[PDB]
Amino acid sequence: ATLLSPLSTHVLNIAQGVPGANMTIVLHRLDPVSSAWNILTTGITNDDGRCPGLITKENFIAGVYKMRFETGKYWDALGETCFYPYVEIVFTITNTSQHYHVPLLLSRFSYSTTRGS
Amino acid sequence: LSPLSTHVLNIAQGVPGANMTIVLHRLDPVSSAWNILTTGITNDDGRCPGLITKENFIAGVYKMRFETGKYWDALGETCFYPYVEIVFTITNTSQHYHVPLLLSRFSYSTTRGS
Amino acid sequence: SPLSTHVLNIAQGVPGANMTIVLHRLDPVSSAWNILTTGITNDDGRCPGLITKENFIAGVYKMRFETGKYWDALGETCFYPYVEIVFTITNTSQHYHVPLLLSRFSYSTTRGS
Amino acid sequence: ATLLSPLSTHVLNIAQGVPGANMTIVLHRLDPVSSAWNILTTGITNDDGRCPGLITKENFIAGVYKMRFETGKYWDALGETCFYPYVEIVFTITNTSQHYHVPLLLSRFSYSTTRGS
Repeated sequence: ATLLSPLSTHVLNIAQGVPGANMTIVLHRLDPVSSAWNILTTGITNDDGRCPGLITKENFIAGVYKMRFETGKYWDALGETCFYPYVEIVFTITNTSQHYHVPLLLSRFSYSTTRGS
Repeated sequence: LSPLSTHVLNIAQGVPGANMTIVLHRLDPVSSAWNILTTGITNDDGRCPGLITKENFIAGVYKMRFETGKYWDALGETCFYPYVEIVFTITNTSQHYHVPLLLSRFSYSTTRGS
Repeated sequence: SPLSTHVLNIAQGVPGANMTIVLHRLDPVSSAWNILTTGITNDDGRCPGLITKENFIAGVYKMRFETGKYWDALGETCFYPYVEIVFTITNTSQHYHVPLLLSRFSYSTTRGS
Repeated sequence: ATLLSPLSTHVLNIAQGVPGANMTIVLHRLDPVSSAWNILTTGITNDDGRCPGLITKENFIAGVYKMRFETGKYWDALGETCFYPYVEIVFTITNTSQHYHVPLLLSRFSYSTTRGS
């Protein structure tokens, strides 16, 4: 019975209209007692550009999170230069009962993100 | 004439993003420290002139931090992103680079322009 | 259903619920648009059953999103009275996701699977 | 002294990070009596992906306009396909005193637009 993470992502390569497979993503959360980023998990996107199992319901607490997408390495492996060596998306979770989809739609020279559910 | 420019557009309201704080940094490639080059605030056209001089514009990895949560809160609204940082590599130093931020409360995009 | 969509209201970070979407196919001889389906997005901003797998033939399609009516029911104006995305389908074995991410003064779309 | 069109555009090719040069653009306005699109101007973008003189101050009245971008043609002269054979942005003008910038930021498999000033 497959466990469903409340935080999901999707990487789409908009230049060829295909998923962003095999991109390294690192999730962090700011520690409020110190003021430092704590690493939570590191994953590699699957062939559908997604990264299931980012975090459990119990660990998904209110806080500030950072997702780092290794875009420079992603494009390097495709044999291409990228304008952005990495992409960090920093976001505030206050409502913990909701699903948060935090995707990266990217080309070599542009990207976008949105909050969804 | 800054070789690096920006423009902030509030896509929720279709107006320039005025008075947003933007800090430009340059990476120390040998350590991995970020150095602050310029701190500015966008004007009523959403622009930030004089981000850097021609003479200080060398190849390297630069970051612009845009103070998005502070911008939205001043307008009476929350933002999903406490700040946005765009990190980009400069190799060819004779080109102009336009690095804009197009944002709502819950989205943002950027593109490399000239 | 090999064609799917998703409407995101990126001003509020919520699904774009109750938006009318009309799907057409171009008559490749006359240049007429033939209506295929008229739907309304659900609470999750999706429109299931846009086309059936049998009826999904190659050619040029248009999805029309009634954006001006969507914002109007929300008590707001939209720069765009409607949005039409026109695309060419050459391979009918694939899934095509044709979404609309919109605010009152912007929008974007992406070919997805 | 230069006459500036109240309606401007900019086409940006976001897969290469260059201006979308030599893109055909056709501006229409909805006819008040027939319910038909009337062609106003046809142009080709310049080397900076822009099209000065889309319309005169005097022709720019309250209305519903459509900007058509020949994206299929544009990509084809670069030797590639596009998912969209053309792109039309239909927009309402009520306030005739403001400047309107209606850009197109395009890859072969994505595009975006915004209302600007």
